[PDB]
Amino acid sequence: KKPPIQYVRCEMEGCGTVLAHPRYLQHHIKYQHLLKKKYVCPHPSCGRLFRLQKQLLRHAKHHTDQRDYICEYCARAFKSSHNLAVHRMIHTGEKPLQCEICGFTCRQKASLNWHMKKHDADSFYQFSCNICGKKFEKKDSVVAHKAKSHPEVL
Amino acid sequence: NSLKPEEGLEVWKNWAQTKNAELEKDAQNRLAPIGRRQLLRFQEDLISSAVAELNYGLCLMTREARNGEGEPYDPDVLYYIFLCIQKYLFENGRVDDIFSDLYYVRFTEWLHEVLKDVQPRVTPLGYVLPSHVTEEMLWECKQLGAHSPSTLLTTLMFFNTKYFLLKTVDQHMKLAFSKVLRQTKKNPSNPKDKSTSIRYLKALGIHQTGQKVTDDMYAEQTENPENPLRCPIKLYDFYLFKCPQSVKGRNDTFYLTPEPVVAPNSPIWYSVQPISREQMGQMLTRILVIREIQEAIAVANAS
Amino acid sequence: MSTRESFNPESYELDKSFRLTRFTELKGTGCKVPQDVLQKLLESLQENHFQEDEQFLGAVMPRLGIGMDTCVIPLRHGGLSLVQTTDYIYPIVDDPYMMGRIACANVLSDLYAMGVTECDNMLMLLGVSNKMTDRERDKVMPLIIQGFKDAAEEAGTSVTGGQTVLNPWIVLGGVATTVCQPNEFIMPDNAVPGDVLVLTKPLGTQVAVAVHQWLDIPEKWNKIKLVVTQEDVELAYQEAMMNMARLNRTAAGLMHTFNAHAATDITGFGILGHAQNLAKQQRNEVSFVIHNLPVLAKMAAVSKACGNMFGLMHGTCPETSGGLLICLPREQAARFCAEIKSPKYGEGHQAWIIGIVEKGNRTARIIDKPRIIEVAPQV
Amino acid sequence: MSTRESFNPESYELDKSFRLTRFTELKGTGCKVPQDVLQKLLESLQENHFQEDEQFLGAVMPRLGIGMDTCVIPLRHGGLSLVQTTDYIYPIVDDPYMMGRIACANVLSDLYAMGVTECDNMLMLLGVSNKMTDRERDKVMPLIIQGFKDAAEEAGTSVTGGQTVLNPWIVLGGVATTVCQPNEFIMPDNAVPGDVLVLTKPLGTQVAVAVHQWLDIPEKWNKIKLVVTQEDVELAYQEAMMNMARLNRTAAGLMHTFNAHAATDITGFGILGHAQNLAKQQRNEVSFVIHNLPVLAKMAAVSKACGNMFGLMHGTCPETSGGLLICLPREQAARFCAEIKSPKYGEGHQAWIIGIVEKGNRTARIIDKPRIIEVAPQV
DNA sequence: GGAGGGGGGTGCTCTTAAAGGGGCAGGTCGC
DNA sequence: GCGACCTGCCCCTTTAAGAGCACCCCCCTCC
Ligand SMILES: [Zn+2]
Ligand SMILES: [Zn+2]
Ligand SMILES: [Zn+2]
Ligand SMILES: [Zn+2]
Ligand SMILES: [Zn+2]
Repeated sequence: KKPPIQYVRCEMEGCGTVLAHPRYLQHHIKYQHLLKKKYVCPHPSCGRLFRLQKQLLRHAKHHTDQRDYICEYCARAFKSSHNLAVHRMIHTGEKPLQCEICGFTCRQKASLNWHMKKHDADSFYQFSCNICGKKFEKKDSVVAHKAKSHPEVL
Repeated sequence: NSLKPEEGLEVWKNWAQTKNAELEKDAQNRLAPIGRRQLLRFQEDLISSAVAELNYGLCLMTREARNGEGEPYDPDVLYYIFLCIQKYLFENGRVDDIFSDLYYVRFTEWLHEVLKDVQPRVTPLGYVLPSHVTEEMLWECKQLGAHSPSTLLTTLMFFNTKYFLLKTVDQHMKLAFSKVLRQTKKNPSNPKDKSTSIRYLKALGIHQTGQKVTDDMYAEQTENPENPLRCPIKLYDFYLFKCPQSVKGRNDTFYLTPEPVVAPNSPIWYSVQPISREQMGQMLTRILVIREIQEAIAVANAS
Repeated sequence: MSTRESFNPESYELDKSFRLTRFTELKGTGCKVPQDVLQKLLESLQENHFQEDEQFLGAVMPRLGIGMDTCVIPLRHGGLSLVQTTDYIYPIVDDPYMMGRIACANVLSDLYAMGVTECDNMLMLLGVSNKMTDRERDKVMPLIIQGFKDAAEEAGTSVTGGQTVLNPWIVLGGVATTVCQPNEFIMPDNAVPGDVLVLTKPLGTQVAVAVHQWLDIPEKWNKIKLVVTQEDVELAYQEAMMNMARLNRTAAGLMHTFNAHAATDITGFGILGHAQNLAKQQRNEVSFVIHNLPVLAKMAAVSKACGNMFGLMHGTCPETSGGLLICLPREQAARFCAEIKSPKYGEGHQAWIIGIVEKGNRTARIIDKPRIIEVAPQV
Repeated sequence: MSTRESFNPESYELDKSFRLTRFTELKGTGCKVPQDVLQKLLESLQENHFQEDEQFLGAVMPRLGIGMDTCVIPLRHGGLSLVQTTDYIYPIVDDPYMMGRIACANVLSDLYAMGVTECDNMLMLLGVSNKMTDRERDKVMPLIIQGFKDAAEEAGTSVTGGQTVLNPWIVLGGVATTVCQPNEFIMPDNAVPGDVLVLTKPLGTQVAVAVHQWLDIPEKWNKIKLVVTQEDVELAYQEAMMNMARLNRTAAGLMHTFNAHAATDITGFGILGHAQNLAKQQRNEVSFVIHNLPVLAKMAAVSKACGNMFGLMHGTCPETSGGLLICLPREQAARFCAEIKSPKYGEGHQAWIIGIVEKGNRTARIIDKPRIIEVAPQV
């Protein structure tokens, strides 16, 4: 039932994203731009704000302590499947990423970001967040920084 | 070795025949706990008996054991009789540890209530009667050492009672891995050697601004190089070598419940759940009655 | 032996159309459609009222050591015990040699659940189908017996008797016995919160068996041909046959090393039924929860496609010569899988930690959305 | 109960059309048609070219006690010997209670051939039928289990564990085990010329059961109507259903007291086949000849009326839970029958002297025209 | 009958920050 | 003068959590 692939771009300014199908364009527009909403996490002290309704359900996982994912080898409990997937790399002993200058291999991009400091590369990076001038390379990284740090809360 | 399995076997035989006499009179036919249907009888020979039957008999043997003259045995000698019985079982192929195994938990409780009331006897002349059970009796009977997890736990408890002078379960629980500090001795006898010992600060006081604290006060463990098997340091090292890595460095407890099943090459022997107060009390009454512990208690208590 | 090459009927003067599996009415629910009723019957034949014996004024192990399998039955002489087990499975693989090996492994698996790594004697029940022609009987039965004896040899025991009877379907099985000291077997009644379950063999063998027999029926194949290619079915069938023809001697030996509390086998009733039976035995108040379900590659897709036939995600698919569900503490389990993968003796195999143990009411469940692990066909 | 009203489907709410024997296809030709092939299969099961191990410079008992049945496997502890047996008999009588009793008795009778008078454990294979209604399963199987367990009580043991399977035919059986000392079992190897064989049960059970199954269908009863009536079959059928449900504990105990050399059970293969198998493991070079056969009442004429389907006189006719073919000296044997006929405890039963042991070629044969002594039910 | 739209909920890949264990490097006391 | 011990700080790795897209599932639909 997979429809043929076509590419359509959100003509709205500030969103140059191109989507895999015309189907997804309606969902993108509605859930991102047109649907302007604000919610508050029910937790007494969270004080966070999420415009989508999907995000809150994920956020509820953070405040609770329900761990439904168990590693095959060490029987350790995780809150999300992808966290487990990253954990399994320890047991299989695989290091996918690799620095392109000194050939230094790591397991996660967080390690690589640390290594890039040795091979000083922020000089050629152009993007940066307005608050604390983080000096990122790409754009969505600034959004991730604004999410984890400089959080939007009440 | 002053340990006679023959005496224990003879006492068991006497009790077994005496009970068999009463078993038929009651006319209450109750089947034995074995596969084939037979009238419950206590085999005169210890070896050819089931675990349930042996446990039940040793339970009743505590209250119905009778001396050669027909008088009930003393609490100080029932323990010796049971040690002789266990030595008989060990030396005849049986692997049952009547004191430690879970199946024999009922037996220890009755033996415990028999032994708890014991007190050293003072003769009319005045001198205290020495106990009939000695340390070598336990060592030869394999109730001490590093043969099984329970035996190693009991050995550590016995050494702590002997040296650190712990004489009560409530006082004895204070011991913990953290507060039991290991310090290689500063002064070896000769540069070639390197003496090692274990210490514990059992002094109770305000301990304010260096008061009540001195090097010569806190209790200490020696080291026995003559026979490494009985050396307290070796057994303590073996104990820490088998307990789980997570337990070391916690202040809550020192004695861990032994794992149910262990093999010769099992890296870990003990769980992380400390032995309950009931078990510690059960296995502490059995180690106060011993003679050397009594002497150690008297010497420190006397001064 | 048929290990060198796949069993070819022509090589043994058998027609191409011949298939050993034709002598059994295979079904997705296994050799027992009303699993619940058979549980009641097995409880009925096991249960005995006289064994309580007023508790003998104490607490001692029962004759039915756990009330479900591998009765201990203490003897008179030397205080020893007689652990004895029985099991019977109809043919599920075309190869007669491998089928006999599978039957022997299934018979022995019950003992290895209790930690017993040695078998003094074993018996065999060989049943010859009525429909099988005389020319087939003298060509397949010798292979089955040779495979059974070879499996017994690898287990350190010998088949030294049995019985042979006529049957509409081939019935293959045996009985394993061992006389052991009280310290040579783990009685699976201990279990404490914080332990982690361990499995030694992947699930979904019945699905692989059923699919391989659907490659000749055009009506059934077209339903499932969409989701799985023939090569995947072939490799899955080979892996299941190799797994089902494997002994748990190493797992039983390691059980003692790593302080195992309880264990069982997954032969029949699926993973959930056996866990439920095991949970009731535990002295403490502990309930099992299973989060991971290792399955043979691509079998889960078929399992969900076929509908309410297997339900691996529900832990009800029956298995033959299954693995061991061992309850170990966390660090011991972490070490257990490492050693079984690369034993000192060699010839290791992977194992998985499929769940946890928590305080409950002596029950076992499976999380709503188990994390299906697709085990690759290694070598 | 033994004398209680026979299983009546109306009493237990089952429809009148119900018939326990309907779940299996009784074959009056034989218990297992390819017996000469199946005996070869069983010999292959029991054969071990490695057990000899250079014979170990001794005439000790082989790994198999006789190599035919009741294997005596030495154990590691205390020089004890493990003795096991197994049997699987499909239903042949219409009362579920007695069927479990007969299955237990048939399983046990192998041990009593070797003189073992005590049983330690007993399993049970209870196979329900696919072609069985849901209510029938719940109203039939419990009776069989209860009968088996009750028969275990009389045996002096207990039924602990077992297995249950689905099988187009109902299968009832079990495995009886005993760890016995060297001075508790009689090894069938020994024998001496001048002896007389003794049978503790009459022959012709198969004929009686088959003929009573023939009463319902009217197209078969006609050709045997002349020889016997329905009343005669009722008494013969009741007697057979009573003898084949009788344990041989008294026979086993008296085997020691009377210096029995060797003995065997007449189950399945027929008296001739079992005697021949017994003659194949005698240290001496002796042979058995049977000059007398105690056939059940009117069951000798019937076999003639059925041509060569039964063949009771030739000794090929199968039997289930048959007696013991004990070989005793002439002087001792005369007393053995006297003791068994009028036991002190009670429950008298008859035994006969059938044949003589004479020097030969280690094989058994029957005279041209054996005399038939008619045994009528006691009162 | 029907392929197309609307509404909803979800797994997966990517990204970042926070927590944490290990190890290098000080200051203090003892020999 | 040399060392042991406690503690502080940095390095690098692992866990935790948000963003958004591609996807499925269900339902409805008027042509
Ligand atoms: Zn947009
Ligand atoms: Zn929140
Ligand atoms: Zn892990
Ligand atoms: Zn680099
Ligand atoms: Zn910033």
